[PDB]
Amino acid sequence: GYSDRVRQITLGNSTITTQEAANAVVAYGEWPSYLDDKEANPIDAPTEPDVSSNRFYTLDSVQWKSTSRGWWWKLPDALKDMGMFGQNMYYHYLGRSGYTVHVQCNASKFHQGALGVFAIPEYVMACNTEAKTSYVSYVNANPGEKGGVFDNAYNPSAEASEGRKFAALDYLLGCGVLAGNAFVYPHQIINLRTNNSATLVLPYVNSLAIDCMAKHNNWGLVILPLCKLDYAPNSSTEIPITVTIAPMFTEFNGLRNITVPATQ
Amino acid sequence: GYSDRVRQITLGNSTITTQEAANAVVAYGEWPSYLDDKEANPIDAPTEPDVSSNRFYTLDSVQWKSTSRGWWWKLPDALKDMGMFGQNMYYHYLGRSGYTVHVQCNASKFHQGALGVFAIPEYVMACNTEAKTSYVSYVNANPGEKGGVFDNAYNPSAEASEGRKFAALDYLLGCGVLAGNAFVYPHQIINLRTNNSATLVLPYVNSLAIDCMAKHNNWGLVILPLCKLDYAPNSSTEIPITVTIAPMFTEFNGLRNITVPATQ
Amino acid sequence: TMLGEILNYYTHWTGSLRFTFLFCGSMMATGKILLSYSPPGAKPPTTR
Amino acid sequence: GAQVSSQKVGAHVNYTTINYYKDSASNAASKLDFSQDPSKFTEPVKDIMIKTAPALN
Amino acid sequence: GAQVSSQKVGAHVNYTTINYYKDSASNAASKLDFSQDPSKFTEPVKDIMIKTAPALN
Amino acid sequence: PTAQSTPLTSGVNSQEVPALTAVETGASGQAVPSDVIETRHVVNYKTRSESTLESFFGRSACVTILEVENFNATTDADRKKQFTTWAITYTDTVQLRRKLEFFTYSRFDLEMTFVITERYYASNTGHARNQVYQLMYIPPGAPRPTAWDDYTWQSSSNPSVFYTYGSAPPRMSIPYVGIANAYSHFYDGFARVPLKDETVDSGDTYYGLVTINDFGTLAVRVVNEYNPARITSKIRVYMKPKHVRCWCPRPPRAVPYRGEGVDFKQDSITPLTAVENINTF
Ligand SMILES: CC(=O)N[C@H]1[C@H]([C@H](O)[C@H](O)CO)O[C@@](O)(C(=O)O)C[C@@H]1O
Ligand SMILES: [Ca+2]
Ligand SMILES: [Ca+2]
Ligand SMILES: [Ca+2]
Ligand SMILES: [Ca+2]
Ligand SMILES: [Ca+2]
Ligand SMILES: [Ca+2]
Ligand SMILES: [Cl-]
Ligand SMILES: [Cl-]
Ligand SMILES: [Cl-]
Ligand SMILES: [Cl-]
Ligand SMILES: [Cl-]
Ligand SMILES: [Cl-]
Ligand SMILES: [Mg+2]
Ligand SMILES: [Mg+2]
Ligand code: NA
Repeated sequence: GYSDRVRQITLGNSTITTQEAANAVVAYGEWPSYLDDKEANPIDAPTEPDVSSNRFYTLDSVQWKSTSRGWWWKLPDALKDMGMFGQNMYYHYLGRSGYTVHVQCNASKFHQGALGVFAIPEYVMACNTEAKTSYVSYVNANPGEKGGVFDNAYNPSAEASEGRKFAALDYLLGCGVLAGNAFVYPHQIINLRTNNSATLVLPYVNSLAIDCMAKHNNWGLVILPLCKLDYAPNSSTEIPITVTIAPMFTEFNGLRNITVPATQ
Repeated sequence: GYSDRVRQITLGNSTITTQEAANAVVAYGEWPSYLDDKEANPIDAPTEPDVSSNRFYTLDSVQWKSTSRGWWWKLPDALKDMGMFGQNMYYHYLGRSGYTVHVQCNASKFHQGALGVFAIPEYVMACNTEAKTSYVSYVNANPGEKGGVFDNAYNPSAEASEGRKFAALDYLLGCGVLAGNAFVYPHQIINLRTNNSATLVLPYVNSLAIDCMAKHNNWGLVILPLCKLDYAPNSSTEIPITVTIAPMFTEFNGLRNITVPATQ
Repeated sequence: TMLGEILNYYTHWTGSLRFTFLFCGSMMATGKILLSYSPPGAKPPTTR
Repeated sequence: GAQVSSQKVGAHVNYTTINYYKDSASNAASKLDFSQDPSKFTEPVKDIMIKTAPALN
Repeated sequence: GAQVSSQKVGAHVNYTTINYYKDSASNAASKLDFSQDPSKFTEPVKDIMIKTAPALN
Repeated sequence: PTAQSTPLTSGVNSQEVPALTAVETGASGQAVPSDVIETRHVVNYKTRSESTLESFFGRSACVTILEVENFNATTDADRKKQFTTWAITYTDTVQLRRKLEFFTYSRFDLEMTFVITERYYASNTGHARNQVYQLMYIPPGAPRPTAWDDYTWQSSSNPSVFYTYGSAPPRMSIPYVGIANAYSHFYDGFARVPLKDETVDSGDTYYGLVTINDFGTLAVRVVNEYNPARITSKIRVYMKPKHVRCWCPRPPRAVPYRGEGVDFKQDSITPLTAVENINTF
């Protein structure tokens, strides 16, 4: 009766079902957990918001087209305006979180295409000016739930001031490595003939026990079309990709007034 | 060495000292506590924000003058915009809280005056029109940290629309009972010759385990000058009264999008 | 400060800092004073 | 306080180490560590996959 | 007459000392001494002060 | 411990199908030859000794070339040639950097070795006595020299090495000195949060590890006063990570670096040579 294809995930007041899964990835074989006393750093009693924040948040959907080059998000950036998770994140200097990432893309037995879904620790990307190095604005680095898109062309700016965004070049994974090697990162593939969802469970990953969520994204989420969407009756068809992410084992230190980041 | 006059209170990252206290009141002899499984009502796992919210918040100070008739606040209304307590309150349908109330008023050995400090369960007050009954706007009932003032005159409005505020008549405690009987409520007195502070520890009080904080104030805080401020060198002198309140054993149920009450 | 001078012989520091305030008004002076520490990343506080 | 350990085999025995310095940072290379768990990268799946069984049942 | 002592931990054991000279002045640094009594400077008071009690009673 | 031996196996005719899988799961292929062919028994005595992290990193790599000179300096520019300062980094060269960047995080002690070389600038200005070099490690905050003979070189607290030209390459060990529990090779973030309506510049701020990294400064001088003969020197700095741990593997750098970040160069992003046909042996 039980199947690798059929899964239920419940966190807080939120449940996901899938009937065409392909198992689930636990990044580096490690389930998220709270911070042990023997690895702790800040000494204030932490906030552990539990069910208020450790629940599935659904981002705005994106459209997969035959011409799409792919999508990226950063975490915790993508969830910074998500209910009580966002409030706990911005009221504290320090935060740590694991995640359940659930990527959703259904089609038909007549559609074809394959998405690589990668969770990348410290997903540092190239800037779009050759007048400077490491020259990216906070606003362009932290787009929130809208995330960004890859391109198949690199066109760095004439002026340094116009190039303060990522050069998200698909085949170099936006960071000067070949995309074919992205499989060294925790991943699943949504191959439309096989599965309609990817599930990745991510522990907290950093060189520290806890860090400044508003300064530092721990994970990149990359969705690359490895094989282009094709549908014989309409080559111009679009199918949605929906990203749903639950924080897990969230812990916050250094309470004060709320952080309100620059928007320009 | 230890004295009824000298006290330290620590909650979360906040500490109060006083060197001229007069013991402390525990309202109805009951310390606040979390809601037991045998008295519980909503079945969702509650948020217990602990140190993020259960800490001393200092309101805007008010000025005690020889002509002052007194001050009132409602709880949790007075704390609705206080850090993470306010955020937890408005992100949830349901909340319960106890409080430590610390009222601060120092002067000199040459000043005189006495403040009655009363914690009143269900502090329902009279409206200011005789064209209607129970006719008070949400905005006037819920002033927040600024609270309100008592008057020694009752001047109900010509038009019903102009009288949708409390008739906070001092000697009737704004509610048709004699102020001299307010001592049946948990109270202290700040008598300037004796003490410079009042401390009241309040359990949650209601006919329910948990309730809608944005709809319903559980406690009134009343400060009445029982004996007027007097200072021989300057009868027009003013001394501050400062109100500092810590939520305690806070518990919230029914998480959703944030409540944003009407401001007009 | 003595702590500051010692710290300037080192590159790294960790731990809690203690700020002790001595009131030097007359015995007849009363008052209540709020002393605050706000961990970073938000608007620096200029109001109580 | 001499350590006697196996050498790496050559074409056709043991060697002796004494640490001369009070800081471990001063020490020669760590001894060969043959530890490995490729599965944390090659098979980081929640549900066990038996090679002989279908990957998807 | 070799002394074997614990090294200061690094990124990821013991070390050996032999004194070669007849004068202790010739020796390497004294071993780490974690002794301390801040109270002789921070609290040099005749009468015990209990933190939780009033400083002046 | 050895790499895997091959067991003796014959054929199969079975509902057991180890040749098929579903890499959608995020699992790599797992099948080995004994799953899909008839195999003999082969005892494998071979080991993965030389691909342990300690073995992979167990080399002194050149990370920079510094220059210093010794001559009678009469201009500001020539006075600045009598000593040099270098912000300590592994990003001046590409080879060790690329090996480290197989990993997101690392923890290691460092062996630092130096190779010091000289040449005469000119003939017919006489000769030069054998030179002593001072290499001073200036941790962040310690005062940096503004002249080759200023007070900073007394080095009461900073570690210095005095090297005599012609002696064995000088060498010292550095502990794991990170202020985190590991070194970060990559940092997806900023040094500070820019806040709503602040007046602080957001137009010329940087991104990533360059905003947060500081391993201090190496200062080098010739200790000798000037000879009539100008001597020019190179100091090659070598790093060997030892007692190594690493976490979170990454695809290696596929295209040229163009600075301290992950940025790439428009004329150098075509690493593959096109094959004539998909069917080219
Ligand atoms: C670094 C360099 O190139 N040095 C060269 C100098 C310089 O050109 C001086 O300016 C003039 O002595 O000239 C030489 O003819 C010399 O002095 O014997 C050869 C020498 O190698
Ligand atoms: Ca909690
Ligand atoms: Ca909790
Ligand atoms: Ca005390
Ligand atoms: Ca199989
Ligand atoms: Ca076989
Ligand atoms: Ca010199
Ligand atoms: Cl957002
Ligand atoms: Cl308010
Ligand atoms: Cl040279
Ligand atoms: Cl000197
Ligand atoms: Cl560091
Ligand atoms: Cl070819
Ligand atoms: Mg949003
Ligand atoms: Mg307010
Ligand atoms: Na073997």
